[PDB]
Amino acid sequence: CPLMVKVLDAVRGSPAINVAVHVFRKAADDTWEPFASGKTSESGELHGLTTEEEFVEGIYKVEIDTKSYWKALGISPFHEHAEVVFTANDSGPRRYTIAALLSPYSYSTTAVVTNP
Amino acid sequence: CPLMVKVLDAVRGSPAINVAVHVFRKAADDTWEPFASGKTSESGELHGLTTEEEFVEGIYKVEIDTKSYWKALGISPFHEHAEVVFTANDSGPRRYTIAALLSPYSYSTTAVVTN
Amino acid sequence: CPLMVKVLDAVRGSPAINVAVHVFRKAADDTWEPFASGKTSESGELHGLTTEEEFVEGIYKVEIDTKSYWKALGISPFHEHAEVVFTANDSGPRRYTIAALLSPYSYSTTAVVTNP
Amino acid sequence: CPLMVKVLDAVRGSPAINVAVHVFRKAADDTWEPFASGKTSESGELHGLTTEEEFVEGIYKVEIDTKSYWKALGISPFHEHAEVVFTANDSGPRRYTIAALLSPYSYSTTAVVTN
Ligand SMILES: O=c1c(O[C@@H]2O[C@H](CO)[C@H](O)[C@H](O)[C@H]2O)c(-c2ccc(O)c(O)c2)oc2cc(O)cc(O)c12
Repeated sequence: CPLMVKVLDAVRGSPAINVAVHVFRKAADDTWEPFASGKTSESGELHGLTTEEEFVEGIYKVEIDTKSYWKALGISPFHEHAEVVFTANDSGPRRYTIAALLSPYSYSTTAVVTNP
Repeated sequence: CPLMVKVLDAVRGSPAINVAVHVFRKAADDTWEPFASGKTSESGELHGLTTEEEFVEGIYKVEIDTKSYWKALGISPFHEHAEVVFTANDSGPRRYTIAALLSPYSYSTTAVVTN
Repeated sequence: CPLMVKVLDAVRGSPAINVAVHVFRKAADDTWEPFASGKTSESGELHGLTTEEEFVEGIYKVEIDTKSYWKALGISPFHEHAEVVFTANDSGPRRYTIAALLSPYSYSTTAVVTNP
Repeated sequence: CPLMVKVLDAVRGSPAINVAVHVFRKAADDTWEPFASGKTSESGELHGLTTEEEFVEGIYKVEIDTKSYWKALGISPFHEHAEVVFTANDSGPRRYTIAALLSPYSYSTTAVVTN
């Protein structure tokens, strides 16, 4: 898969399961066009968002619904979401893993980029 | 100062100086309206963004221009910017510090909410 | 594997390859006894450190040689190592993944604990 | 103050108050000799650990007693403590801030080295 998202919970030491993820691509007219969406699995992973053919050069936004995640565990968290915005495929096709580590008042995000 | 931003550089172990920071407030039509902005100081800090009077409950976005920071250092970065989006709530403490720790391919953001 | 270590580099957006890892177990006499060691793979992962039979209850120390990693990329980093110290298997056998995200002046560590 | 420690709690969005902190210096026999210690303040900070005079080049360990902090809050933690191990170098800036961001199953530590 050229785009994978992996979400972990820093409070429980576990994958963050059933987290909603929305991917957008910046259009010709400079607005955020829907691109792909899905929910993390029991492993905290979301695969199958796109293909190398559909995943062209552009600016992409990955929006992870962290607030719904925490509310369902009884936690009122600080952030509305974790958003990752990046230029993709500008030097040709790459594989991108977007990792997010969640706490109620903090998150970190990291990208692992590989060249197939 | 109800809203402060602090930016650190995890590569140099230093404040992140002269980083542009834009704050937006979400309007009734769900667009982002410019609210406040500035550049981080030599201490990596930005204060004086707003007043108790104007910082009412609502949804706010803090955009940190990380890509320009890394480009100035000659380091290829991943993100276009770091965005922090949150609801300001009068039930909680009165002072919000948005801290960001920057690396070229990773950032972390934490909220410290006191008084 | 009941104990796995995964090391990422936050400067390059890549696995941290060939990182030395040393695991110790706190002995009867309260010193750190060598337990296992290895080097991360091209995926930044170290598997095969131990077995469920050898990996008994105890206090374990995972020591990741981050300073040698950065020096070989031409970086003089802040830390000597990243050390993760934890009680394991106290409520029965678990699977532990110790993840470390490295920057020259910062690191984070996270544990993912699963119950087989 | 050449050495300061700052601890934040990522679950509550607050300073981590009354956290024990022990600093050690590595001796010639490669054992850790007690150097300085204290409890974090209401601001999550510990200053006055050492003086410019006594903080000479060497290898130092800062141990943060995270497990007692989480136990006091009724939250099951993973780590026994967070350890930060580093060489103090006179070629670099003169002020070391060791920052730690705590979650029950994760911590991050950053060094901010200034002046
Ligand atoms: O280092 C960190 C830090 O403290 C810094 O200490 C240095 C002194 O030299 C700086 O220059 C600067 O003054 C100050 O920001 C704070 C912080 C403390 C108190 C607050 O109220 C607050 O909102 C944030 O949060 C962090 C969060 C991370 O995820 C990673 C970090 O490394 C830090």
